[PDB]
Amino acid sequence: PSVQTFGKKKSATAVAHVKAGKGLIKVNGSPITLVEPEILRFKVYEPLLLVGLDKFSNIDIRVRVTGGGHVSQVYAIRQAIAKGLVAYHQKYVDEQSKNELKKAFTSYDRTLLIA
Amino acid sequence: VLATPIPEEVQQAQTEIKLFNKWSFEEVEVKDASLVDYVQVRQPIFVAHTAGRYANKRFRKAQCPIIERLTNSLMMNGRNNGKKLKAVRIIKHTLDIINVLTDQNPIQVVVDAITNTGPREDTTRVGGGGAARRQAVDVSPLRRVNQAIALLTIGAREAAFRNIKTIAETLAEELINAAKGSSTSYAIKKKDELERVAKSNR
Amino acid sequence: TPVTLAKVIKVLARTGSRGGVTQVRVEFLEDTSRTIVRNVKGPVRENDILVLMESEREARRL
Amino acid sequence: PPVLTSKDKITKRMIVVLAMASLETHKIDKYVLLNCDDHQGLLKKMGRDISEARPDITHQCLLTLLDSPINKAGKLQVYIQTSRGILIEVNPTVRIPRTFKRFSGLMVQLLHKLSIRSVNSEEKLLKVIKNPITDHLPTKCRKVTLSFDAPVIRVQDYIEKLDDDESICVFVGAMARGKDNFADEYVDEKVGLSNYPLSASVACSKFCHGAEDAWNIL
RNA sequence: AAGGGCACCACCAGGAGUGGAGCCUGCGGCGCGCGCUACACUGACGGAGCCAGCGGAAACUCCGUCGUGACGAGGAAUUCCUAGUAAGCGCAAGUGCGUUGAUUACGUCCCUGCCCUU
Repeated sequence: PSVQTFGKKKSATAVAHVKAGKGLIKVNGSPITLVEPEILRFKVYEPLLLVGLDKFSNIDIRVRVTGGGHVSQVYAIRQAIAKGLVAYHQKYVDEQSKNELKKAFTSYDRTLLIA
Repeated sequence: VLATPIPEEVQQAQTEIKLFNKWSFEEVEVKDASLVDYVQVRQPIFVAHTAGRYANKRFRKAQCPIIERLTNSLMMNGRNNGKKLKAVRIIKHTLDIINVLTDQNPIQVVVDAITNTGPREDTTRVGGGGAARRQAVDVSPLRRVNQAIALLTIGAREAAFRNIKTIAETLAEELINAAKGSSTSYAIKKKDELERVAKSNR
Repeated sequence: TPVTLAKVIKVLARTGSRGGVTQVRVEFLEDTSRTIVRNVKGPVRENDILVLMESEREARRL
Repeated sequence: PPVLTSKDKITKRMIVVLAMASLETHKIDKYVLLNCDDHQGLLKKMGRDISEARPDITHQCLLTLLDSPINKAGKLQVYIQTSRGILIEVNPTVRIPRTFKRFSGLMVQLLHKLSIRSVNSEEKLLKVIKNPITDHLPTKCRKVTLSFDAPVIRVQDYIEKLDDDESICVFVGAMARGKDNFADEYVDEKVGLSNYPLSASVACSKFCHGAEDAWNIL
């Protein structure tokens, strides 16, 4: 029961599969603690911490990227994980969960939803 | 837990408060009315690397975290243009150095230096009638902030040139000296002189 | 120093001045009674802090 | 005894700026300084520069300042400021040439090359620099213009009032006559030193003397 | 004479420079313009990490080693300029491309110009 989105920046792109599972988070076939501009790191933890890390218990996020500079990818996958997550809750859980995640993200930033 | 770990110092500090690199935004107040609304410390952030656009409208630049504003101003003289990652590193370090040298929120320390730096009355180049005479204008809170940041970074950068120090350091020096006021700071010295000049044109 | 903070009411719409410097009618914020004409240097819209030292000055076209 | 330069913005010190100095090269096919002895004939023919050609005054002043104890003690730097708007920094250890003929040669060379370099060292002895003088000055520096028509002061007293971290910059008109406004745009006030008109050099000794007294220099 | 307007060949507030050296190259003449290479620790060297677009690149990141040991950062002048831009960076192609990525302006008619109407 999958859904997919993609996120964009300057000259890079990222595609994110969401389907339900044991709760892991992957980038290019790697767990997310090893994404290495190393100071922008928490910048990609931001769709986890703005929501609360219980939502990521039952889902699974495969992510792979192409191109762009070494900032572009990070901005790309934070956008892509946000739109994928709100997509999943929209299609298989209640509408109001979709509302809380949407307004919850939108108050923090705007880049997460519009490229 | 989830399939791909994610550390303790991550899980915690993160979802609880939304601290800085790891410093708290709550409890830093802009010790100077006026200047609030312009020193942005109220919407917290993990890194001074906002990818926003503060150029399209006239005052949007105020909604920019003063930390990241400080860190942008770091990145200059041609050779350092665009090198934010460097700046972000410098900033991170500085904050640490500042905290080692006074506990405190170094971000409170930063704010203060910006707080007690802005001039009150700047001088305009009135006509004069040839041998021009400057006239004692008051200055805007956005300029106060703008110029402050300017001063402290040009201070650190040019402040500690040919020496045995790092910008992180000389920025901590310039921010600490200014976040207290004790004539040891190139920005405080400059402000007090711009101002002494203003009382002269009155 | 007896510093006094003020709030802009009306930036002037038609003026006469040297460039850069603009004249502002300020409400006085300790009382609401006093209102002054003053001169600012930086770009200024309504509703903000003004730092005052010299308290009357009643300035004119500059 | 560390040599003082504009790069140092903190040390308390006395700075003299010889404003309105008459330095100008002259072509003839060789170069020399425009000066009232050689060129009074020419100057008049053109009908100008009447006493706009007094480089000797500058020369006099320089000897007078550098020869002073306050210089020997390293608490003084000098700057020049030409009629034509050229600004010079003078390294305090420079043993300026004793005679005007030899002075001229060197000022002609300084003006054409913008600096004078020690044959062994890489620090300059004289250097043309960019205006305004107020960039190169110490951060906390009191600035005054010497003037016959200004309130007379006792320099020793005038100096003891300076913040322990505050320098003093004096502008002298290195010239035979003229309004003393060659620096109105930079200075905090103007002061007289005597009830008698002085020459630039004398103003300069007088002021050095005074600082020397107050700053305990023998 | 009057009232409006527009403009960094205007002003109000900065950036990047140019005008300095040698050389390359064009122009003049018998001085001028575009450039290249330059005068470290915000670096250099060694590992290591490792990311483009137009048709596993470099800057960069981390961990280490080194430790301050003509031209010494450019006169009077003066050009251009408001976001993925300036600058930095390298890449393909015979001008384009992307990577890193800003400070300042978005204002006015005080000045110099022009325009309109009276």
